[PDB]
Amino acid sequence: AGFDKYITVFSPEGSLYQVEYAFKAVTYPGLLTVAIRCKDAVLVVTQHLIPDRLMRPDSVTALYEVTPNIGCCMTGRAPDGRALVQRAREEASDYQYRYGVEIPIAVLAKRMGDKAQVRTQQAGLRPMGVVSTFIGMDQSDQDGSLKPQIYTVDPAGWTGGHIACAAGKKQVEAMAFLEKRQKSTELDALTQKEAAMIALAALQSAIGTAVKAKEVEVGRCTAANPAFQRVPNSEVEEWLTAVAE
Amino acid sequence: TTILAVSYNGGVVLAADSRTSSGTYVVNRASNKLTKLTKKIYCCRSGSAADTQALAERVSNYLGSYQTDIGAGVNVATAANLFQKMCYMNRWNISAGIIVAGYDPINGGSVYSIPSGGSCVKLDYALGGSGSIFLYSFFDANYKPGMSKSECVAFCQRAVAHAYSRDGSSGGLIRTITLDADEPEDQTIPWNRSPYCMEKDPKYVTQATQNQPFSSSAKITGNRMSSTG
Repeated sequence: AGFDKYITVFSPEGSLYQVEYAFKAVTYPGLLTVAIRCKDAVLVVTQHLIPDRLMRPDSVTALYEVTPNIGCCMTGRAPDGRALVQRAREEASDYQYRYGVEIPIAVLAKRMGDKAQVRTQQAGLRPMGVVSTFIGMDQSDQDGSLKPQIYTVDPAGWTGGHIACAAGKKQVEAMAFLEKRQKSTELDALTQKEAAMIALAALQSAIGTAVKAKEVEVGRCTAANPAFQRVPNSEVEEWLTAVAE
Repeated sequence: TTILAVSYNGGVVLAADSRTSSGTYVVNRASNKLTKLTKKIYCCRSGSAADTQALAERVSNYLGSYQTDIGAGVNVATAANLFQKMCYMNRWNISAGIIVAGYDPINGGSVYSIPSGGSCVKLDYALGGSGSIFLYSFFDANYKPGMSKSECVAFCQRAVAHAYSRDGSSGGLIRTITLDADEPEDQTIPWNRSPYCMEKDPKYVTQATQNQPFSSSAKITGNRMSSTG
């Protein structure tokens, strides 16, 4: 009755304070990511800023590939995310080994959410302070086509699909900009270049610095090439110059 | 069951028959013994089918995870070592002879042979399966290293057609695949187009004089092909 906030117990008003403080760890490192999906593709943009100028600009990342078809960005405490990916990757192999097909995206999101809920139940473990976003394209049934998918899992395990998610520092302003932009047009009808323009405009609205090409890394999944892959700076510059107008 | 792999400059050529048999009955006459592990590494499996299928899929599941983890292509030595380790700690329970062949940008094209015993020998050309022993004295005669890509697949199809013509346990389609810098390309020539067959070989057209007519002289004059004659 004294502590109520140093382990996984309910506090009088009905909250898990360790899961309420794990939401303050994601917004701590000052990073911010935006994931959006157009008609045919999924894009994820992240701040990738190395203020230090002695560090290899291609060593530290945020985008990881969980499976040849499913990628993810990890917002928050930098090491945690890494560890989480490993877990996800493991769950893929098992699945890939035990059922013979490549793991769906909703199944991966559900299992990585469940794994997050287990830590919020036992007293020992510490909850992962990272908001994971798995992006991919899944097989749509009754027509065979591929449909884009964006799934989010929180430290509590609140997995959920999305049309456009924002995570990290000043994520509320980014979500507000995205919501205001959505009230006019229809996001599930835009094309990849427009969608990336909207994502970059949201990110430049949330921080207000008019980002350059080397501070953001963009990853994409397309119906044409179903694999997750990151797009070079020669392409992101083309969207920056177009947002500039 | 006949499988083989031949290495050339660019990459490798895998060839195999297509027929799984229950001793003396053709269970499956269009089988596929070329199992892909990675995009550029394949394995021809011989011996039992259940054991080699379990091994191929377990090793490919391992290779998919290693490649995702490191983020760069996999050598052939990795896959060959994994196969050797597995087929070595099950050597009493499985009868599985593997030929792991592939191409990696580092060492070009590579062929490893993992026999029943469980060793792993890195060769220039590998043969395997029950119908292989008819191919050794075919390769000692008609094979020269340094061939081109097209002449290599021609020689491989010819070798398999000479192996399954005389062997009872082998036959059916000839399935080859070429692995090199370009996309891996497949090919399946049927039996009615094979580059050799003992029915269309003109030295096996005239029959053995076995049914001699009841005659008066000791001159052999061929079989008795009718009742009147």
